[PDB]
Amino acid sequence: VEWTDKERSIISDIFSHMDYDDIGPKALSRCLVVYPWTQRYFSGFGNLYNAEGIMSNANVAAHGIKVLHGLDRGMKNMDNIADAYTDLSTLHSEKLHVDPDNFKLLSDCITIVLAAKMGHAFTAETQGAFQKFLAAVVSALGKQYH
Amino acid sequence: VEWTDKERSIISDIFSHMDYDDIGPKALSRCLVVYPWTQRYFSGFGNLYNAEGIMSNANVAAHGIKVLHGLDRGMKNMDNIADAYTDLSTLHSEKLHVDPDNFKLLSDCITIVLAAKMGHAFTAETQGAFQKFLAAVVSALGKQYH
Amino acid sequence: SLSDKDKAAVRALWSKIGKSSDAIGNDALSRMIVVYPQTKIYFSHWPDVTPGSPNIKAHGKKVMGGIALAVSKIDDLKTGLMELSEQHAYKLRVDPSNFKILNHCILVVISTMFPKEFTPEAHVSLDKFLSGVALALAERYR
Amino acid sequence: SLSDKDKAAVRALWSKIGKSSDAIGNDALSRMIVVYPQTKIYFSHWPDVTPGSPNIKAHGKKVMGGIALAVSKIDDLKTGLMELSEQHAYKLRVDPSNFKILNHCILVVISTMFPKEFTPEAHVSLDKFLSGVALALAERYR
Ligand code: HEM
Ligand code: HEM
Ligand code: HEM
Ligand code: HEM
Repeated sequence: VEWTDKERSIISDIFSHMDYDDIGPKALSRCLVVYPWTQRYFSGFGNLYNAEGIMSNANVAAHGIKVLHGLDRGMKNMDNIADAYTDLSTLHSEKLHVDPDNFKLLSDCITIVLAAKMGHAFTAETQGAFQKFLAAVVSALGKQYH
Repeated sequence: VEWTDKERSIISDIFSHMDYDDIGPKALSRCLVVYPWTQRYFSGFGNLYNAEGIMSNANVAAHGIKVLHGLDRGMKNMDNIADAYTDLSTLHSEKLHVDPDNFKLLSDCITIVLAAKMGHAFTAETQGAFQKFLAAVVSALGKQYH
Repeated sequence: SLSDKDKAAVRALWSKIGKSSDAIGNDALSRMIVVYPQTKIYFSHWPDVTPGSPNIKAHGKKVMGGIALAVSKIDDLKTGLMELSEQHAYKLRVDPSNFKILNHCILVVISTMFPKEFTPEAHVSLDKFLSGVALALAERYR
Repeated sequence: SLSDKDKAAVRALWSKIGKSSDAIGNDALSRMIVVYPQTKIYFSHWPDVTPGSPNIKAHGKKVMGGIALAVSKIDDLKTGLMELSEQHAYKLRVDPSNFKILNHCILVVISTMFPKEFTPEAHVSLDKFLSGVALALAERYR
């Protein structure tokens, strides 16, 4: 959509200081215990049986890292987000068959991890900006479903 | 955005035979009893004490018929729905202070009331096309909210 | 929660429409996969995900049978449906959000099929009940 | 519904963060009005729906007082909040959808303010509880 320069700058700032190795695992691990039905799509990963197992699971950790990098295309092309996820959106539906509502749940977990890390720095305006971006990305991933 | 020709025919069909003087009152009365918080905006109307009263309140009847006719602009503006409600959205946002979630709810009451009237002819594909339209209008009404 | 009033409305309506539950189920689940296509991922293991098909006619009879049971355990959906609830959690892993979607589609089918009976008062009670079932189904998820 | 585990988790967490409930509330509501602009319509009766406002700081203190009450009534939130519910139901007429919004803003505030405490285990049980509260508040809506 329309982006204010401040939003562009907020997204830019956040992405520039992001510890993907720390945030990715934690956001993915968080989602798997807070919305446990998301476990359905990760059979092979191993132990997903309780919070401890999930949160020390290497497979899970690595995939949280990919998922977050998944936003990289997005903020690196703020005016063509819809287009940038066409292929990922096709994969998620026709080859992975994941319920799109789960993108919201994981989006919120990413948001909540970012908040812990950034603390005081995650102002409402940062939260509005960050959530606005993620909503754009989420709409984009559930676009090629039908 | 985008509409299939059949989606076009369905909506044109539906409207062309819509008994607005009948459907309106029933959808707005219906909404007021299943989502009773929506009564908040119709103080001046009078009675919203019981279901009977609501369903026999003339003002509500006159207002649902009006709100149903509201949809016309959008149906007569299939590819520019947001622009057709921008002011209606400001009207709803700055003057009347209506919470936009209620737009989704009244839409659902309209869907259910038309469904009653249209019965078997209210097919799943019919439903999809009408709901997609009702969905576009509600995105449009909540636009000038901030 | 459901009032004695609410429990009463749901019971008299089912008393009325109970016979056509098979028509409701087929129609509802069918409507579901057409208007909200993203829900078909849960049936991605099947060979015939389309309205009227044997299986939609299949999963349909079961779902309304759950509703039939729910009417029967209307004084305690939590206890009454723990059996089904652990199935959708662990065995099916259905995101609960989809319950909202199904609940809508059943309200619409019942309005097509029983326009006289499905008055606003019945509607509010049934919507309250299906939310009540939706929660009951979510009981064992997390 | 809340488990004993859930119940122990909200109490230990509420026990841990309860000191700064006045700040949690102000920041949550601030966040709500700024990120979910639609919610300001309920405060149009005020002249200044702005972050950290004189008034904003107050209803915030108000809301977390209701959250602490909810913790102390956690074994029967429905009865514990009948008064709170009659007010949003009867007096304010606030769409339940917004309860959801506030809840997400509350998780963010606590996550910002108490990152070690807000573990994913604290989260799921806390999120279970805030959904639990929202429904208690909806109790006298319809
Ligand atoms: C912000 C939301 C998300 C983004 C940006 C995202 C992005 C990605 C990316 C970049 C990949 C790698 C594909 C490749 O190799 O090209 C992927 C794969 C995958 N995603 Fe997502 N994803 C998101 C949410 C989800 C959610 C919520 C789930 C299910 C709970 C999910 C399930 C999967 C699965 C199962 C894979 C395949 C990995 C494998 O082969 O094991 N995704 N996603
Ligand atoms: C399909 C969605 C809706 C449409 C198409 C619609 C359309 C309209 C129109 C055409 C008017 C007339 C404006 C005027 O009087 O100048 C109006 C006014 C109004 N609307 Fe809506 N509306 C919608 C949803 C809602 C909802 C959900 C509510 C309540 C929760 C609402 C509350 C009002 C009120 C209180 C008025 C002013 C009454 C009056 O005309 O004096 N509207 N709306
Ligand atoms: C009104 C709410 C629902 C009720 C009462 C219900 C009830 C049932 C019942 C009784 C079964 C049979 C399994 C058994 O007894 O072993 C079943 C299976 C199933 N349900 Fe549900 N269900 C509901 C909603 C949903 C929704 C919304 C979905 C997904 C969109 C879903 C997906 C499934 C699937 C995939 C199966 C298994 C069939 C197969 O093998 O493909 N259910 N359901
Ligand atoms: C965590 C969920 C909530 C809790 C615990 C809560 C609790 C409270 C409490 C304790 C009061 C004090 C009574 C009074 O002010 O007269 C109150 C009033 C009020 N609440 Fe809430 N509430 C919640 C959600 C909401 C939401 C989401 C909204 C708006 C969208 C809202 C809008 C109001 C308003 C406008 C008032 C009255 C204003 C005034 O103080 O004069 N509440 N609420």
